[PDB]
Amino acid sequence: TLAVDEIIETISAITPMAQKAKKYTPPAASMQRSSNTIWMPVEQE
Amino acid sequence: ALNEGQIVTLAVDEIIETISAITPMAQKAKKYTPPAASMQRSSNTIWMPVEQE
Repeated sequence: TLAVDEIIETISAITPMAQKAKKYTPPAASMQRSSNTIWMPVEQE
Repeated sequence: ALNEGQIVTLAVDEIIETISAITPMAQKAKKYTPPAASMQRSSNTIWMPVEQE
């Protein structure tokens, strides 16, 4: 028997929503102490 | 007339093409050459890996 390192490629996916969503990286030193949660204000009315 | 000469037969050597077929599927099916050590008509099973998950 001869295995032949000729990869039979089988799957191919895509991640549109995840590549489209915005990404945020808050400061790690403060987020360690703030219990991994931060607060953001909302537009005033 | 009654020109009773000597008769011949003539077969010309231009051909009348009749068959013209196309092979679309075999021109799209990709070709492989198996990496086998010895040339044996025995079971030619070549094993190839599948993409990992």
